[PDB]
Amino acid sequence: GRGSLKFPMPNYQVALFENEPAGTLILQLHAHYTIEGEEERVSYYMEGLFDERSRGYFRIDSATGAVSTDSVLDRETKETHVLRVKAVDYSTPPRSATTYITVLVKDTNDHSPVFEQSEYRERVRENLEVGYEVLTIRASDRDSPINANLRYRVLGGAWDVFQLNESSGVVSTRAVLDREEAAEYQLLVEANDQGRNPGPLSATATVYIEVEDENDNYPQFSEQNYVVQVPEDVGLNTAVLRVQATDRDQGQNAAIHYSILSGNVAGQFYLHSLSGILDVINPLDFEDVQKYSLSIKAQDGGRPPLINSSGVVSVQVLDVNDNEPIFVSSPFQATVLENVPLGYPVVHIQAVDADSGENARLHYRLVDDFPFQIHNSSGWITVCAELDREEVEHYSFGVEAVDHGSPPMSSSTSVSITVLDV
Ligand SMILES: [Ca+2]
Ligand SMILES: [Ca+2]
Ligand SMILES: [Ca+2]
Ligand SMILES: [Ca+2]
Ligand SMILES: [Ca+2]
Ligand SMILES: [Ca+2]
Ligand SMILES: [Ca+2]
Ligand SMILES: [Ca+2]
Ligand code: NA
Repeated sequence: GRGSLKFPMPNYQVALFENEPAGTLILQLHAHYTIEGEEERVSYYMEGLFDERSRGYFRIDSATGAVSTDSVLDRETKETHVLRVKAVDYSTPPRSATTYITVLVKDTNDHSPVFEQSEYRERVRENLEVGYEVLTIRASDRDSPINANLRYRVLGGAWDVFQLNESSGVVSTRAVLDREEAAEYQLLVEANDQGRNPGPLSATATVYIEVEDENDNYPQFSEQNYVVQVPEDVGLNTAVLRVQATDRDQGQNAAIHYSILSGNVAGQFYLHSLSGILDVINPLDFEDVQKYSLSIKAQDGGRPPLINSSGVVSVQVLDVNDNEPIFVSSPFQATVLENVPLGYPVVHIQAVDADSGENARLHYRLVDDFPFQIHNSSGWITVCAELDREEVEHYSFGVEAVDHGSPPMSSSTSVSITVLDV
């Protein structure tokens, strides 16, 4: 051609996306002589205005002003390249037109949010007031602010239980907690870009909330009233019952120790404070006391320990043949007339067993032509065939009394009956 070789414009401000498949055309540049050339013979060329490696990411067609990516771009890597392109002429006074491209890469939500911590290992205490700030999640997206407008939702789990601020990302109790109800908690959160450019992006974290204990459950006694039965005859330091209670709480808040409040005056029972184990530790006697009932007290090991002093062990002693029958008056004296009729009461044999049941009930018997008989129950000795002094003046036999007892203890004594004149 002829005249000054130029470009329409000394400089251009194109702008493309972040990921744009290699070879993405950008600008068509055309040099133009002032006086239209018959034989315009024009080479284009290009460089990176600053650093050689920013050149390496574009190309031109030396032939036309074709300007395309030599590789997919990425904003986070470089947010702007700046290129300088020159046209060249084979004229004997060789001609150059000189121009500048400002490329500006745009974001494409290529990155997804990233949690500062892959999973959260956290812990709340129970009977803690509503809306208690438990914990706060953070994530981060290396993307333009519109592909990093983070919004945290509880994807699943406890959602009923705890609350998440969609923006703040702050876990908060939605009701008073209760460990005894609810040991541990699992909830799976989600951080979302609210991404625009291709769409949104997200990644999730598991948050493990462990509920921490508080002495809030009293220890309940296993049986309401623990009924129990001892032979008076029981051997010493012998076990009788294993009182037990349980505390729904955990750690030392469930640790229990037992102890007597009442009824074990005059020893005769010891409570092993950790066993819960009741041992007669001294002789029992049914004839002294037939029955205990002794209140028992179960205690936590908490900061404020709790207490259940509504413990009851109603004990019942059982009789044994330790006592032997024993008479009103061991010397038994009688004076029967001879003319008294048949089946006539002479004397009343009376004995007594301290023992209680059949260990008390007495069968009488006699220990020697004998003119007397004895009632086995009443202990009355009546007459049987008449007699006169001349053949028999005076009688001296015995009488023997017995328990209806397991080993039947018995005792006997003697009776005197002087027959008398009409
Ligand atoms: Ca991006
Ligand atoms: Ca993003
Ligand atoms: Ca509780
Ligand atoms: Ca508790
Ligand atoms: Ca407790
Ligand atoms: Ca006794
Ligand atoms: Ca007895
Ligand atoms: Ca007896
Ligand atoms: Na990218």
